[PDB]
Amino acid sequence: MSGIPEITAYPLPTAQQLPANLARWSLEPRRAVLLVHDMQRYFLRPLPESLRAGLVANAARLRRWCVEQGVQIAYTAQPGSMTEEQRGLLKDFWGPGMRASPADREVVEELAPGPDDWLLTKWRYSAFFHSDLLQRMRAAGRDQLVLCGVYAHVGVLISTVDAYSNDIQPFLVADAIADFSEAHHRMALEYAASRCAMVVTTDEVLE
Amino acid sequence: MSGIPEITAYPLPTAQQLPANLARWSLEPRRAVLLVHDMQRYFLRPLPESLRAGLVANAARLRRWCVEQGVQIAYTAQPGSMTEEQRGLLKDFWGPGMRASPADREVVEELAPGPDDWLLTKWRYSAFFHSDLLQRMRAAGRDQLVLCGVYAHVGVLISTVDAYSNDIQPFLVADAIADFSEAHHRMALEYAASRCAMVVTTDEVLE
Ligand SMILES: CCCCCCCCO[C@@H]1O[C@H](CO)[C@@H](O)[C@H](O)[C@H]1O
Ligand SMILES: CCCCCCCCO[C@@H]1O[C@H](CO)[C@@H](O)[C@H](O)[C@H]1O
Repeated sequence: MSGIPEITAYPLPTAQQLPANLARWSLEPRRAVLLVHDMQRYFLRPLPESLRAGLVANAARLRRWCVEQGVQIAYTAQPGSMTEEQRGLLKDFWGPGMRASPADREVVEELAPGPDDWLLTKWRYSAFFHSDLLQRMRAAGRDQLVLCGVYAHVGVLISTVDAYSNDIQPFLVADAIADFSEAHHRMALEYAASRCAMVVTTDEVLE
Repeated sequence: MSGIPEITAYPLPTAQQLPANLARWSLEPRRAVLLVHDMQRYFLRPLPESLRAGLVANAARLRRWCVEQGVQIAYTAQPGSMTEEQRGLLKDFWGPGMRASPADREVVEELAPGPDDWLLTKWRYSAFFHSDLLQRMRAAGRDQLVLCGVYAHVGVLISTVDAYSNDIQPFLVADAIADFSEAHHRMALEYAASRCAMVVTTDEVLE
């Protein structure tokens, strides 16, 4: 039914474990949006508590810096109880998906959105898909995307590829994302570093 | 400059080597388009001849069946000599890219397009990106996509994800694609089989 496997605890990667970046982009707060990708109760429940805790603590530190620095915050979130037509081919790998109840669809309390933050409805793997994220970024004059959330190798990475494709420089925060296993996470980082993003740790972002 | 590594010969995967499909879609010619992805001279030149040969022979058998069966053929192809603005962030991983000369941009002779085949201009990793592929598929009443070409883990896979996202059932032809290494190819197949496609061999398609 969910498409989500049993997840074993693993350590988030450190600066020294990161693949080398081949790009040379530099994050400027005035240009940037922080995408908090799918940090909903339903997607964090499969994580072992040690991994959930590390994830959320980094994502929260990232979000406070962004706020201190003038970076636009944005949240993606699936609506829940998608109808059969709305769900489409997600059904075949992921089931009917989460319910539209607070217990599933709420952003976790530690990342609670504020009134200036963009709220995007999430339909498919990419945050840009059937959303107004791109149009909003253009209209705010922001052309850099900082990414955090879950799952690294699926929506996070596809959102990264879409931003890149739109000539928006992405910054993938390697210890403020989580995944199905350490090997999935690592492969997402390798792919990002050589095909669509700068990969950085939360500390590196905060400088 | 090109972003494309030195490529070592490897065998195309056989039916027995394929990851298990988790989906249960079945290809119907009347519903389908064959996407011949980026089978241009410039992208095939880095392949060792043994790998190029196997690739093109399967892609050609696939294309003849498709034609015999009523499947709509479509080709993506980069225009060549992209300007700096047109190239955008491709520059940072792939250089200025191919020239607009026949020696770079032509579809290889063994896959020569015919007058009924769709010709799409390729701008970014996905075939759907800044193209009319989706609109054309909708207008032809076709909701299945068969994919062949290069490179498996980059444009081919991202094109697959985009089709899937649009509720178009994809069919990734595992021995009619090629990649940077066997491990890249295999990982693309694993990703497709569990996240966005049916993975099949050319023989399996021809039945
Ligand atoms: C499903 C897709 C899986 C691919 C994961 C790895 C993607 C990035 O692969 C990278 O390829 C570069 C050559 O281009 C190599 O030099 C790098 O060492 C490797 O990390
Ligand atoms: C850069 C992205 C790299 C990821 C490559 C593998 C993607 C598919 O990974 C799959 O995950 C399933 C759990 O969901 C496992 O059961 C499978 O054995 C594994 O092949």
